[PDB]
Amino acid sequence: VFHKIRNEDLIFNESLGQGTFTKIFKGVRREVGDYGQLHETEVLLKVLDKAHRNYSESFFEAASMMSKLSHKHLVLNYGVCVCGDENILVQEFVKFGSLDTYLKKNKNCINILWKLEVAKQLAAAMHFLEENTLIHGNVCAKNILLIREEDRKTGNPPFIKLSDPGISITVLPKDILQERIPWVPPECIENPKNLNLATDKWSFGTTLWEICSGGDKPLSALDSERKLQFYEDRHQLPAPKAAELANLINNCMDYEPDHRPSFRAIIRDLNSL
Ligand SMILES: O=C1CC(c2ccccc2)=Nc2c(-c3ccccc3)c(C(F)(F)F)nn21
Repeated sequence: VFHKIRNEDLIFNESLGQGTFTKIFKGVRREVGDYGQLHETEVLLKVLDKAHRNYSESFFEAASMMSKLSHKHLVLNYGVCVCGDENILVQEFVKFGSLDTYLKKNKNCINILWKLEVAKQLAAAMHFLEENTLIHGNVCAKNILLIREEDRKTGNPPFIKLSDPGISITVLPKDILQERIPWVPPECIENPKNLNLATDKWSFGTTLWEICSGGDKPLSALDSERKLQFYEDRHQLPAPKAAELANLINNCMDYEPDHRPSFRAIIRDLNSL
């Protein structure tokens, strides 16, 4: 599928952070757009670490999956650039960046109706993926991007998009999956081949907890061994102090995967608030 983009049409600018075996940059893509018009377009650039180029297949598959669907709550993929040892994904630049950092910076002016709207949008995206039997596999607030802020004065809601999952937990080292507790569900800790649609219901619950906790990271105080034992003892997350969504979080984070609710049922629960 992927449009091949020339290295010379890509400029790398500021470093924005990192993902698993990747570095993330803002950049600019020079392109011919619709009517033959030349454009300099802001792009989000993800670079697979040279030392991990043996994961390149899973790195690109994560984006290819998303790019074969179109949906207003999914980030657009523009193409790839493979410059010898560099494996580069080129994607839409989303103005206000990651939800997790946005929640922390603005936690004092984000109320329950803003959280509810964002949860509803995320659920709409996940229902779309579920209807298409497409597993995401890394739903978390870091991977949700805010394209538009709420505008009180015009009643405009915030608007979010979900980015691609990155390299799959089916191929990642077990130590990384343990650090990713409690977004990674207990059955995938047992066996990463247990990755299924029910995975995304668990992770959606962890992500709602983030949205409700002002950007805190659940269980961050626990090292990997205690995270593993958290699953062994079958604990649940503490209610967010803003507890309106606590019941939904706990229903999604069901240790029995087959009992986790459909995204249709999840949306019905959200709309009754
Ligand atoms: O489009 C954007 C825009 C963006 C951004 C960052 C800082 C200020 C304004 C926007 N930050 C990101 C990330 C990102 C995620 C985790 C750590 C660092 C950056 C992603 C990604 F695709 F990687 F999810 N897209 N994105």
